[PDB]
Amino acid sequence: MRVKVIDADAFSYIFRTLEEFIDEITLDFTSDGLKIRGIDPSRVTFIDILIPAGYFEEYNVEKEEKVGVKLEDFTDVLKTVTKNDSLYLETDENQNIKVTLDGVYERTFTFPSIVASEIETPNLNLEFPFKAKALTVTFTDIIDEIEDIGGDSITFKAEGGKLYLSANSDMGSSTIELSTENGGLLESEGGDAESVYGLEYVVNTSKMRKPSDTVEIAFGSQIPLKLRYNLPQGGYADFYIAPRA
Amino acid sequence: MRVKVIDADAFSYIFRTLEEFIDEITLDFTSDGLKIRGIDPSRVTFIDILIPAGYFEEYNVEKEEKVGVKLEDFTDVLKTVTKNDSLYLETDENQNIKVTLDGVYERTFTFPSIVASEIETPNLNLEFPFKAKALTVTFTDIIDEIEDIGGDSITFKAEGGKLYLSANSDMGSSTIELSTENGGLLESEGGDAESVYGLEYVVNTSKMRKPSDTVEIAFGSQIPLKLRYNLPQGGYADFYIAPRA
Amino acid sequence: MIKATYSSAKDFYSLLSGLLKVTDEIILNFTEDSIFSRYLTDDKVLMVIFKIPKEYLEDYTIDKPLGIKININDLKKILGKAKSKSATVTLEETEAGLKVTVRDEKTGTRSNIYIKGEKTSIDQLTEPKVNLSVTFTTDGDVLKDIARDLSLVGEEVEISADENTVTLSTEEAGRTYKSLLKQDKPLKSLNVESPSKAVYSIEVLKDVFKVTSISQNVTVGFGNNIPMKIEVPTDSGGQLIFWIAPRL
Amino acid sequence: MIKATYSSAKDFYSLLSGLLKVTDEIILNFTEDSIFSRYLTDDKVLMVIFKIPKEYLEDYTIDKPLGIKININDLKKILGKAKSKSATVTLEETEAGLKVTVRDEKTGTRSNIYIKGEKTSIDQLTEPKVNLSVTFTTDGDVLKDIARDLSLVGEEVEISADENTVTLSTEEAGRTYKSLLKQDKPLKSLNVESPSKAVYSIEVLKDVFKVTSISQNVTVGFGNNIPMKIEVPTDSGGQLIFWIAPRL
Repeated sequence: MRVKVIDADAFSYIFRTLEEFIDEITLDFTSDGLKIRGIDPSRVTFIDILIPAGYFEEYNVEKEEKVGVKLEDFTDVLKTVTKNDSLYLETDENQNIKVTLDGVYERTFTFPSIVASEIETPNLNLEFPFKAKALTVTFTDIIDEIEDIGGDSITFKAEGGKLYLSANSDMGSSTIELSTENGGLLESEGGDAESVYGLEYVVNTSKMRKPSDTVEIAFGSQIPLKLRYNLPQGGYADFYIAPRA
Repeated sequence: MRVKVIDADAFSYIFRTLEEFIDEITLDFTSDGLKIRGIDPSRVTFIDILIPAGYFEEYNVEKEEKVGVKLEDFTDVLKTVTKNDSLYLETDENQNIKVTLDGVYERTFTFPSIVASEIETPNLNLEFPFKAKALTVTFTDIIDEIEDIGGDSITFKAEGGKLYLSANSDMGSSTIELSTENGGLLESEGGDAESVYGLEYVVNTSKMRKPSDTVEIAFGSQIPLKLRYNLPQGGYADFYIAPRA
Repeated sequence: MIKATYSSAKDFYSLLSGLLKVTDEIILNFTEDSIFSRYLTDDKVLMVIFKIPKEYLEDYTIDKPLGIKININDLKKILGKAKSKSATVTLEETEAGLKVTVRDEKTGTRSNIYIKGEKTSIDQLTEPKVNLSVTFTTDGDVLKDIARDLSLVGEEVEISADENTVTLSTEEAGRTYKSLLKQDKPLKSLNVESPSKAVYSIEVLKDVFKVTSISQNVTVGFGNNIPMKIEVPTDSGGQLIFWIAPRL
Repeated sequence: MIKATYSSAKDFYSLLSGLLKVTDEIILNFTEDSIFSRYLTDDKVLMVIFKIPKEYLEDYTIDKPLGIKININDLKKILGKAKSKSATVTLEETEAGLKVTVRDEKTGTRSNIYIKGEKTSIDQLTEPKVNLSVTFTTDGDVLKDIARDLSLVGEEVEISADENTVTLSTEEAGRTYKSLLKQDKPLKSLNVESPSKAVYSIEVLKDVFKVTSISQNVTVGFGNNIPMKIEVPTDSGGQLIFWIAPRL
């Protein structure tokens, strides 16, 4: 197929995020858009990404086409992108993936196609007691702040439509409040819930800061946390994180 | 007598400078103004200071009066002066010196009179081959810059009405040029000359930055260097420094 | 359990820093009328008092009076987390000791810490009961400057006051110091019931005056050969009190 | 004695930093037409040339041609003193070696240093004499970016050019790279006498391209299986030259 992205800089950070969880990804180009799906070795995090055709400046996909690529080699190329570079994604005759960056000069990188694993789909239409929406930049900064507290676990607690994120410390703990009242939340729904998730997994998604404008937070007691990082044109990058013991 | 200074902040730096050369000074209050004269232990530096009556807001001196004071105790008091403090100098019945600072509050320090040495006057009407004038702030900055070169000697060299200050370094040397052409000098007179003086003695006068507006440089080959730091109302602080071996 | 909320973490932390010779351990006393610490130096010359009247305590829940000995350092660690001046401190009693909480409505953040404390009998405020013939109010910056002055000369400080002037005098080996405090220069207020005079340790007085700089409304009172009282208030209500015994 | 003045200390220092594998010692050659250093790596693949044509030398006093071996570090120490871009370097011959002087008319300052040097016979510029079928000019920042590109993939770099396009290609374990340089994107100029192609060490090419970033007008020339020439000029006239031998 042939696909083109104008804001390659932002587009790259999606894969720089993925690289925190997986090593090999399977670009599933469908008529509806690019589907990317993966799971970290610990089976703690499940990722579901939809990048609609409308997101791309040029989307030419005749028949569904899957392309497996080593994420490290892919991101290494994507890291060489400027703020003015455009990006092309294409597959030649040998079914290889061709990444073409074009800005100051035109350059093309080619990667050999590899075997792509099949990712079984956990219950996506799952129901969450608590649902919220917030600015990605806001949520991210709050997470990067929780990380510096010095903990391995982060507690998500919803009470009266308000979300409290807390992480333990040598002395005690620190809790950051998010809600419609303090501007942390854009909207809040559902009842109350409390769970503890791995901090590293939550933090590792912060790289979605640039590509995503708003994020939707959903979870429950002893049920997976879902962070949906909204992308332009109806796109989204979903991260499911299993609760703690 | 009773004497008053409005800009005590600047007035103090004269004594902070002196403290670099001597330990005990003799305030010689005359009808014409305050005369202060001293010499460092190595007899390398001779100092001659005239602060005209006009410099002071209030100058009441009936008969000539000499007051010896330990400079360290005097400057320690003067260091406690703000930018709004006024200063009084007075002698009680016991012939003690009374320093009165007045700003936010009124405070008075008293020092016991001590024995004051007599300083023999070297040839003041001495004739210098080279004479120049420059902004004190300019000259000072240039000296503070020479100090950082890392030398114990500073070479004064006048050639074609231009002054060159140079100090040796581990590698080679560094020479800063001053003249009417580059703006370093305000005016230049006399022929040519070259001498080397102790760097510490020259640098130790830099504290005259605030009290003095312009400085006059005069010297010759194998003859003392005279730095005259001009003070308001015709005042001056003269420093004579003997040439090197 | 005992609950207490103070409207300022910054001020609470400023008062603790004022405690001279803390010993790294204090006994917080919780009473119906106020929370306070009462410290007295070994030489018995200086008494340090940290006090927060109930009037400035929000949601103050007091069952029975209690005194808890804690490590003042642990207490400072948590107060340091406060980033804004609008922060708030909440003290909660626990079986093991204290639970200090610092929350700021601005960024809607909180911070916990469980300080190991040893509870005990409550101490009482046994302050000198005497008529302060002379009182005046001044910014702490002035007292700190005078502290610097006294640092240069003096073994004892003689403070006196006539109708409308307060004088501080010292002598040492011929050298002499003498400052004059009048109203509006710098005294914000001066009240003299009668001409009074007293002498205090320059060493103690210095240490105290340096600390009063944390307030713009320091109140000093004294009389004929009676202890001197120094009040260091804060905008939030917290207050340091110093009693200095005279040289007789 | 030999005298020489260069209109820029900054540029002079930039050219020296470009010398790859300096050995901390160079042989400055003073001739009637130019001052230059000629270095050749042990593998004989890369030749590094520092050159300053007489056209860009002020007050150039040359009696007899001379080559002086000095420590390039000592030479850098004095050049580092230059604070402004309007600084000036003056090289003077002495019995012991060189006398480097850095003066700036702005602040009217000077700086001396007597570098111990061992003078010897003059070296000659024995550059490859061949027809460069293809030449183009580009900003060094582009070449440095392409260097970064080549860092990710490739063992050898095949560079070729048709009528109006220059291509660089590499392969490694299935991975592939291929960039296209056209005129005005980014090439400031491109001159093709005839379709040419050659292959060079990616390792050497990388190291060189990274250095060319010090110039906005880097000139690259090559031809069918002949050494590649890379010119790195400066505003002040100073110039680095690199010759890279091809893989045959």
